[PDB]
Amino acid sequence: MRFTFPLMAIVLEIAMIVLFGLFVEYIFFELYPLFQDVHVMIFVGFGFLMTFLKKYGFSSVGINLLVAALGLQWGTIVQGILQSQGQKFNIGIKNMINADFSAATVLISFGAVLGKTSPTQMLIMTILEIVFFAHNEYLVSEIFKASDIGASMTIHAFGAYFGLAVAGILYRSGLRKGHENEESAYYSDLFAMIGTLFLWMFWPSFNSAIAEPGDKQCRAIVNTYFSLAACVLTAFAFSSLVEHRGKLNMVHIQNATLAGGVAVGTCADMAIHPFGSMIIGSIAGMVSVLGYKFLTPLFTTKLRIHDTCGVHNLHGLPGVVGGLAGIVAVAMGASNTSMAMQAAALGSSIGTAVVGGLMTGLILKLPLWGQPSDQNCYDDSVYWKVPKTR
Amino acid sequence: MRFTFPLMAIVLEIAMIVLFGLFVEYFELYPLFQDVHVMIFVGFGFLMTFLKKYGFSSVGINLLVAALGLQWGTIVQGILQSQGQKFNIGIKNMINADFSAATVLISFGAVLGKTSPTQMLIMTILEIVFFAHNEYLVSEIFKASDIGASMTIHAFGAYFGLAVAGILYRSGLRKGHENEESAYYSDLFAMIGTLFLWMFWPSFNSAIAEPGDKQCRAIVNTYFSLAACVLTAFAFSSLVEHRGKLNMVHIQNATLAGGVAVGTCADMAIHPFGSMIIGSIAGMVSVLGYKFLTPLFTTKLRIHDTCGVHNLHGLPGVVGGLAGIVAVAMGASNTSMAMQAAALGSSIGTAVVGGLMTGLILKLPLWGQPSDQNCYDDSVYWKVPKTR
Amino acid sequence: SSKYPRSVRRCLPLWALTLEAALILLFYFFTHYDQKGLVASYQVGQDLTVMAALGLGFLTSNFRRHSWSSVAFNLFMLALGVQWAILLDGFLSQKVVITLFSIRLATMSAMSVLISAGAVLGKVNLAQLVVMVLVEVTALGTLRMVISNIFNTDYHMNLRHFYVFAAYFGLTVAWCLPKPQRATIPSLSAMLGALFLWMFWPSVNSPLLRSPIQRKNAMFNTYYALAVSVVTAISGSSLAHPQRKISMTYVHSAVLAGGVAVGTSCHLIPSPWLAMVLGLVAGLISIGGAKCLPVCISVMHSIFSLLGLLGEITYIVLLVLHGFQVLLSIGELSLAIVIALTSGLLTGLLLNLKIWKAPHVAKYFDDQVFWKFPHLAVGF
Amino acid sequence: APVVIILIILCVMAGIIGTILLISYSIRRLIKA
Repeated sequence: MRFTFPLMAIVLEIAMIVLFGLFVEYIFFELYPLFQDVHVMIFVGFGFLMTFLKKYGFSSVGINLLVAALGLQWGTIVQGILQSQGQKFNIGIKNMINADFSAATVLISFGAVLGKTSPTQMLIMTILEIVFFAHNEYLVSEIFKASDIGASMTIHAFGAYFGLAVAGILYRSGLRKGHENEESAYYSDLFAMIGTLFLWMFWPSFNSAIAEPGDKQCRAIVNTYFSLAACVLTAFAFSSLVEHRGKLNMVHIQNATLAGGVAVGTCADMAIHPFGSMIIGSIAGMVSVLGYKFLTPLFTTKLRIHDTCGVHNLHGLPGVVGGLAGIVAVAMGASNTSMAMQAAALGSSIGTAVVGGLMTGLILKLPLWGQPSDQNCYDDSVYWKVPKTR
Repeated sequence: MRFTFPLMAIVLEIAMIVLFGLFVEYFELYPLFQDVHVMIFVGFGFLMTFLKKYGFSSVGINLLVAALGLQWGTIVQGILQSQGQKFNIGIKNMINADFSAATVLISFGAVLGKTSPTQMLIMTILEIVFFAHNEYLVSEIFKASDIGASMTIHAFGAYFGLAVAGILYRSGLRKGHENEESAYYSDLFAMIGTLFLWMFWPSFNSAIAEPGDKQCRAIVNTYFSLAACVLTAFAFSSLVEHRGKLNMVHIQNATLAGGVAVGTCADMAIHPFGSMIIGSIAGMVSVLGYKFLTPLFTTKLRIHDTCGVHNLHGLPGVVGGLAGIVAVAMGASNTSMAMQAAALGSSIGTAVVGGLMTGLILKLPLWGQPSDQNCYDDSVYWKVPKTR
Repeated sequence: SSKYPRSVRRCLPLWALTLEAALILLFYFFTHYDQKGLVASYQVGQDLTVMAALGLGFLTSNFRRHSWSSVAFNLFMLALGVQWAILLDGFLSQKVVITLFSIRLATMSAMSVLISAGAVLGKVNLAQLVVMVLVEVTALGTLRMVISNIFNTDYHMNLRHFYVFAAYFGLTVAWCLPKPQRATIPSLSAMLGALFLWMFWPSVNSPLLRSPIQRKNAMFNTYYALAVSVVTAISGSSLAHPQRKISMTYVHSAVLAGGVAVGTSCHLIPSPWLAMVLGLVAGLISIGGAKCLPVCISVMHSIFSLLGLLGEITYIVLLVLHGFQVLLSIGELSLAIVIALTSGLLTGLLLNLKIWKAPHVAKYFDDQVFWKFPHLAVGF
Repeated sequence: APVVIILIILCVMAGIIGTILLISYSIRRLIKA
């Protein structure tokens, strides 16, 4: 009613404390440099990337921080339980890098329903989506034994289609034509560029954190580096191509420049060669810009699925492209493991994302969590004390 | 033609892909690489965002130019190292690619607000070739000690940009422009880049140093040089302004001159007191340059420097080169002193010649240069939101 | 008197250049130079430098018209404090051998002053901040030397009291000052600073520690306590506000509640559940302080002091599990508090001197006092 | 020899851009009139 948000948060935190006491007990100083970069990615790049809205910066960054902070505690619990099969487990550096990858998935899903959800809905969505993501990624990594070190399938596509399903269930008829608060500002776009640049710079550590030390980790770093390099050029070119009068659009520069890093995730550690990584990045940037120009209006107006940040065009379509690139790389002899398991991992990721997002959105659609009205969407004043001056 | 920029970008990307296919083959330096990467893409990107109506172009063209630059510099530097043969891509190649991107961004700081993205792509492509040839000359022919690259990066980029801006001189912008003015929150955003550059500069000066004593000496010298440079820059910024006011341009830029001027002597045994003296002189020179020499260049020499990158990179770069010459003369290094002097002179001359050639190429009215009225405006190339 | 600021074109340049020349001469006369894990050791201090500059500079930049001064003065104070802390730690713990570890300790000592300056930013000019930096670094070094002489602990390991010392020093200096708001974009920049402080803090409560196990256990304890404190602080901000809304300034203040709570005893917490419990307790205490302290100058500094004393108390409790030791540790805490209050009183008395050309009380939190702006009438 | 290769690459890129721009300008001058 008025105490639902703090009460749910304190109950969840006490539950996390009890679960940590029940199950959690205490190379590290080697992967810690890369963990710090992923943490900087999770808590700054996603946090400020979604602050492009002119009246939703506070909620964007604060709910990003809250969601990721609860995620690193819930993802640790669930992933450790799944790996240990119900027994007590010890936490090392890799255990806290996977918990920031679960937080990344939840933030990608948050990017779809941004501006139209309450913090209570975000708590519930984090709790459910971490369980669904962890089960799907355990399936992919251990049952299918697919090679998804950069997680184009388990993280990016999963979160994008999860958020699409949640936004589809939480569809608002009043926001289909548009909203007055759903537009960017100059300094909000500068903060979004802060987030974009941090994600872009630290993505190689994101892709190469869990990779096997030695040749595979170096290959992941190099491939992500040059894929992002190609993606920036192609994203700028196609943003100038598709927009009116050749004017660059800041949404394209803020989002589509990371599509190369998103798409090279599955093929990060494989011997796809730097030219192959650059080709993947160029194609991903072109696909992301074309998606932002054409498919997002089609998703919003025709399919009744509104995507606030366009996380489909950044995480899903480049994620599916990354899964297809992994299948092709397996076909072209660039790595071990079968094509069939890569295809099964991609299909299971998409399907589990859709089903879990449907269930989570159904739970979120209940009139209990204080979701805003159609008038108050993309407005910080619903939950935050906004200063008078900008 | 509005299709010049996407066509050129696509052609350049395809060329980079082909070159990486033809010439390129397949970890304790990775954190230093990440620090340099953060410097290149955030510090320089936001340092130039002080203009109230050019933040979008500054940060976006920084990202685009540096992204093209890392690939093109990788190819060119690898070709120069391997004498036209294939080469493996390690962490050092990525660090040197970011260094080439840094040089191009330093040059871009001079003509910010008066150039198109197409002109920036062309300038990047030509400047990388000139810079990499000069760097190969200094590193392998003269074999000078420039581990912080005061002469090969900062001075080279500064004088390259000065020559380009001199060729691209506009008579209508010599007395100022209404859009060439900073804003409050724009300066607040520029402080982000200033702080990131200041914090991560020791890794910039110690990334490719020899492991052991030289790397630690580079780190410590850069740190203390910056520490002294901040205090002296604040003092002289208060000194040169009316009623002791602090100018935001000085605090944004001149606080970083200590890292530039200590670059040549970073790995040398110049002692922390020597590094502090170098940083203090660098801060004083940078503030004096911003106060007096920039209007002199703009009005009398007809060379307009938008970000004042001369006072940050050229004069501190020349100071660092002369400091290297002196330190070799004082026995702090086992390099030749005449080689250090030759490196400084060759860097300056190659920068000037390459800047003249590139500026002559860029003056062709084909790349979509903005009019004199529309300079320092994002609306020429970007979709600008209605509100701030 | 006149509310228009007096000219500092001769005070500030002379003062700063004299300080820099004295530091250069002292480094020449008293300092000296001198592997496999050089990068790994250098990253602990680079993280401390990142926090000290960026997070502590932007965290206090939340003011409507004081962001420039906050960021630039924080940078200046860090630059002066690191050098003076190097020199003082050399002079009080023995020439001075400069290493990465010594730079790390000097960065911690400067972080103490930067945390203290949050209570006085917007009410002092640059010269007063120089005086505060010098006096606070000297007082912290004196406190560490006294504790090392009395309780036979190491001088460098006595730097653990730095947060509570900083809190009480800042409280006292702010109290001695003459007696006398936000915007969206400065609050977002302050959020950036608070995020950087929160993300790397696990690295602040692990520098003094040397054993890798103690360092691993400290990072793990601070990373989970900070997350449980962030959740608690963001959730409970609605309760401790008259308008029942989330306050961004309170979030900026109370993100580090768990890190401060377990800062002194992170290496002695054996299981993550206890660290999460301490983080939850710190978050609830922060909510209570936000709702309670304004009833009885800066509120965030008061909650910082409460967090520091709570962390000290839980350090006392967790020292016994891992009758005379309790009394000795309470004596350490009392001596640190007494020295902090006395040095804060001395600093506030010095800062009230008319020679510093302090701004008028009607010009507080205004960048127009210190910074050049266009289209302004200049001079009398 | 590396200098020759770099100059050759620059010549190829410059020739491609110049030929495309020349074709575009010729088509424009033939089409506008």
